[PDB]
Amino acid sequence: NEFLTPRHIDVQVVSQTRAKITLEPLERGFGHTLGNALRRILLSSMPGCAVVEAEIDGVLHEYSAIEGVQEDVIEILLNLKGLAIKLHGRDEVTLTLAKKGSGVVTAADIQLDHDVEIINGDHVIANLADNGALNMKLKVARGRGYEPADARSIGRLQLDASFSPVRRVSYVVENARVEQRTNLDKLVLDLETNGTLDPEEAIRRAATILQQQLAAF
Amino acid sequence: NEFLTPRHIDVQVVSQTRAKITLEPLERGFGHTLGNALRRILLSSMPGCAVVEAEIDGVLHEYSAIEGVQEDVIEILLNLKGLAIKLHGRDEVTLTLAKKGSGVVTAADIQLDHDVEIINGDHVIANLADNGALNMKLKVARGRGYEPADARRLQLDASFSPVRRVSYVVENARVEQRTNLDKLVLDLETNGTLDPEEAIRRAATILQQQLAAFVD
Amino acid sequence: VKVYLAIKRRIQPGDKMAGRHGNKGVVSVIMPVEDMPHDANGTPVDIVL
Amino acid sequence: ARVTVEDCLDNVDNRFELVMLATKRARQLATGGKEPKVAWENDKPTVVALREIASGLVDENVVQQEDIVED
Amino acid sequence: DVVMGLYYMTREAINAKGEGMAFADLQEVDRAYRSGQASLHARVKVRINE
Amino acid sequence: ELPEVWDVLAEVIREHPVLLNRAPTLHRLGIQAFEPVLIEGKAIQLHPLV
Amino acid sequence: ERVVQEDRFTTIHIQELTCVARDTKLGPEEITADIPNVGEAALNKLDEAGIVYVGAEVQAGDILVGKVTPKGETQLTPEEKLLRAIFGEKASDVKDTSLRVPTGTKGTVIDVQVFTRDGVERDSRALSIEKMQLDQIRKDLNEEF
Amino acid sequence: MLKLADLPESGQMRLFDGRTGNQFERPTTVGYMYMLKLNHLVDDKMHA
Repeated sequence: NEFLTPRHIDVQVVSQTRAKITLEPLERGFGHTLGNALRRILLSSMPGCAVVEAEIDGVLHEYSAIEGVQEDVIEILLNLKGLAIKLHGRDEVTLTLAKKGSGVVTAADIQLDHDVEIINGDHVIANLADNGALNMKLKVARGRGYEPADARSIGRLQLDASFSPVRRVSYVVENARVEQRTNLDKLVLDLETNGTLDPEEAIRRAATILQQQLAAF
Repeated sequence: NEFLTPRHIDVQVVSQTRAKITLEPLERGFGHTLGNALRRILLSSMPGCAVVEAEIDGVLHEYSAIEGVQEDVIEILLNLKGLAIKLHGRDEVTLTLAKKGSGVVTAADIQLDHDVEIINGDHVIANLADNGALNMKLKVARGRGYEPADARRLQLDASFSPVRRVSYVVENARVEQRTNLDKLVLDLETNGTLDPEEAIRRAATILQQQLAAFVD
Repeated sequence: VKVYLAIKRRIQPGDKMAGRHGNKGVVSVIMPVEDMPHDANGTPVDIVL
Repeated sequence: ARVTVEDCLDNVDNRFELVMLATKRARQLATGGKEPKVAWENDKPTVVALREIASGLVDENVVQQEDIVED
Repeated sequence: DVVMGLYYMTREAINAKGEGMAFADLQEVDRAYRSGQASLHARVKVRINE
Repeated sequence: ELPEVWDVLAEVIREHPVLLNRAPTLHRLGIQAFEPVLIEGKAIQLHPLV
Repeated sequence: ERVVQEDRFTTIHIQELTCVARDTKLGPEEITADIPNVGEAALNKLDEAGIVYVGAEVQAGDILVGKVTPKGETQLTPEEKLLRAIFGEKASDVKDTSLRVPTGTKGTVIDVQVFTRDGVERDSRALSIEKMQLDQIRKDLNEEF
Repeated sequence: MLKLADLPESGQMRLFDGRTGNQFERPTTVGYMYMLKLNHLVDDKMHA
């Protein structure tokens, strides 16, 4: 018959997270078969960046603690899994961190790079004191989903990385009108991420995954 | 990186109007994304033709019986909902049925135009036990999917979608690299207007024509 | 000579979980986040009893 | 397919001679090089021996006659 | 757990969505239920071939 | 654990049944035979009806 | 899967594995670093004393400490000595009884304790652990004053 | 306290199916329950 092809991208950015988008007026009945399909693609596989290995020049294993700091090595590595890192033209970089004195080590203390961008700068990593300091190297990579260290000289500390920028996806279906038909609906995605990827670029990336799985059909 | 491209494993031809396709190589959570999207399009968004109104002579409502036919009016309206009509010229045409028989009334006895094509040529509509005549008037149109008579002069339920029963089961496919990969086993049952393998290629094309502007 | 080994055991299908009201059980499957039932806001549940 | 344990046990109705009749036939299909009367549907000789019982191709006197020709 | 799903499915209600409609076969019943235009338990009349 | 060993293990258990029994064997149905399939994990997947 | 990616119900288990050295009537048992019929991939994790380093990832089947026992009157089979000449391995009169981890268990060595007799000979690692303990007590007394 | 946090006093809300997208035809009891992990792991139970 006749179908109205949705060709529009209306993104309402209120903050770095929770970006509400509205694709276009869909056909009658395509609000749920296309909205639930896009939700199962975003929450499943979206490229992200995560720290896969951290090397500290003072500690051997993640269980033994270091002097001068307050958080344990396990607590320090668990704080690295909440970093929002964005890579532009590289697939695997190597960051470093070195701070002394009685200062709260945050995500902004990492050495700046041209192809590395950190969204969260107030993320507390560790708390130091006048007794000692810490110095470590960070290695991030590109991935698609959850990959533990078991499925992936003695100072190498591997971490279970989760390459998923999306956190919560919800969709509602309302009524639309283009002065052409009577029964037309629009789709509104309440996409919420960690601020790494663009919400307008996530829809074009999710539409390509669905189209590639149907081209071979 | 990127995903894996699926390939058609086997398509069963157990019946002329019933098939069973299989898609073995799939990702973790893709057996229900592609299975539910295609199951919802084939039942709700599929252009076709069906009978939407039946005007019989000497009939007031759907409960009053008539003399001349061994069956009641409700039995005749159920036989009209299974008629496979496929017209190409116009969009809304009216067909007339007039036959004074005594042993059998076949759906092929309806007069046809130069554009209306009926697939079921041996479908039984009614059985004229008495010597009375049976003259009615059928109205066909085009719709999107299954539309009952409650929405939108005997109004009957219209089934425009050519499929009749669409189901799918997703089980794990054994791969030496990873066992968590699943397979999609979809089986259709069309009314005879088109092949069951051609209905999926036409349903997957509708799903591609929507997000084609943003696809890179 | 005695050594000490540290093992970090995650939760897998087969482990026994329980509550404080005498309701024990064994985890059977670990479903993805997209399969779990969610509310209107999109918040998925963690455990289905 | 063609895996029916109740169809082969419907003719004998003993469930004890069927295990004995299928045992003497399963060894012939595994040892000695006897070709089965049914086609190889990628099944083990233990299961493909039960198809000949349900289809009625082999019997008590058929297995004894096929083994006597080899000796 | 299995007898709970078979009891709720076959549980006649007085007034429900899609009550009183007629179906030509069992395949039209599933086609009407999957579209959300008929309740899981509503008084209907369906022609059956047994 | 070479990759070619998994193709061999899948062929030696195709039509080979295994016996499953619970510790308290009160009646005859305490021991039943099943056709094993290869699953990922360390727990034996049992049928809900048995 | 959220309760697994977020490391909710993950727990840490500490396992102790001890290796004792007795005095066999044929010869005493000593902790060494030479093992017969092994390779470099099995001796790289050990040290000059014969014990693995603290913090080394040990898989299933790795050698933790080195321990060999002297053997006598082995009575080797003549069909076996022909096979040893194929590669060229020398004949050693020492049975391999090193401490290894059980099958299916993997972890990280976090602590190694060494105990010896009063006045017995100590290896190189015995004084290395002693030096670390003598400094942590000294660092505590300096902080007290 | 349920009506203080803008929650239904019945404690039940209508959920959506994650796989099919359809809404459940009956309200479902949701909430937060304290769970425990017992020392009966399968790493010491699987034998062969």
